[PDB]
Amino acid sequence: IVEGQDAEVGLSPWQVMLFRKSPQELLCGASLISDRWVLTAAHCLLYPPWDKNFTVDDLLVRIGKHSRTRYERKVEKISMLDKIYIHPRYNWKENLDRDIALLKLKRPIELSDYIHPVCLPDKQTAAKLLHAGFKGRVTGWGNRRETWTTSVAEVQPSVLQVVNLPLVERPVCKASTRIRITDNMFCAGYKPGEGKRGDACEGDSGGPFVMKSPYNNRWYQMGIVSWGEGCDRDGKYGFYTHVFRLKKWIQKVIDRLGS
Amino acid sequence: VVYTDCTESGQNLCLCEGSNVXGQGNKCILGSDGEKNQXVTGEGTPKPQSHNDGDFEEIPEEYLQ
Amino acid sequence: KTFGAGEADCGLRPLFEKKQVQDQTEKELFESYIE
Ligand SMILES: *[C@@H]1O[C@H](CO)[C@@H](O)[C@H](O)[C@H]1NC(C)=O
Ligand code: NA
Repeated sequence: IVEGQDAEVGLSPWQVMLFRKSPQELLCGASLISDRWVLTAAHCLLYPPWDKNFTVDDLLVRIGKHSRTRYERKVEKISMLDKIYIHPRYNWKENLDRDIALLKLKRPIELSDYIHPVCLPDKQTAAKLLHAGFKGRVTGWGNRRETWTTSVAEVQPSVLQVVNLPLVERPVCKASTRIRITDNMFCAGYKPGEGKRGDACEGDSGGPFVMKSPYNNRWYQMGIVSWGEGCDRDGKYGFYTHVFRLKKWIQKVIDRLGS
Repeated sequence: VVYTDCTESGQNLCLCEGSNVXGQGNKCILGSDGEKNQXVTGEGTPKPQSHNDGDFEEIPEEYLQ
Repeated sequence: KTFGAGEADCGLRPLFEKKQVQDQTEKELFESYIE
């Protein structure tokens, strides 16, 4: 998160860190949507250009984490994965159409002060909340800057970062980049000389873009951090998977008999 | 994924011309001194991912073996 | 039940909404809806 702040304890209890077993390292953000199901971006799991194709044996998820590096024993839960589900029409050519994946936890977790699912939007939610200029919120453990002088270590946060960013009009999103933008994406961020800044950056992807409903006081994940050209560059915007538009596939997977 | 600046010629899936990704069937000719970069048709190598590298405290051994 | 528990109580944080407490920056989000 570029230009964000230390999140208060318990700010984002649905926040999940996806973790490689060997070497131990942070891979991506993710979110908790039930006691048993975790949402993330497809590209966190499958990305041929980096020869990346994880199996369940490769990964752990960590939940209720506040620190980036500490092991927080009385507080965080580490879980193995039972199954990976990548959207069947995920097109990692042309920047990541349908950049969505579900991970089923090997075991259902107890909820706590620090662990709690986010709501997924329905039709009304999307209609009410998705308007240019309405602000959502992005959280993650990724880089605090796009580049560094000496080492990546220098831009890494000690604690979960948060930033609030406005939805941007589709035409403005399309005009900001030469990549083809689909209906499965949206962009957010400040325009140059709005006089505020902020963005997701490396290590935040797969993490959630949430909005709070005024109507029911509940948090909803409208987005998954998907892609960007740099972090926090003027005239550029973060792109996010449109969760509501892909909800039918989410429902299909979860309602399936097997899991 | 964040596309960041191409760091050697031949790379793709990185920012080549200004703030624009140089995509798959293309590669990035790096300008040196006073030269612009060019994204050209050709086979490129993806710029390697930066390892999200840390000093993690060790978690129980049970979560590996 | 293949979804699991959590849908009915989703989006309500134990340290915030459950306690009728606001986080430090949520006000900003609501300001964006209003003005
Ligand atoms: C991804 O995963 C499975 C092995 O788990 C394999 O059969 C498949 O071909 C892999 N490669 C790609 C590019 O999907
Ligand atoms: Na920007």
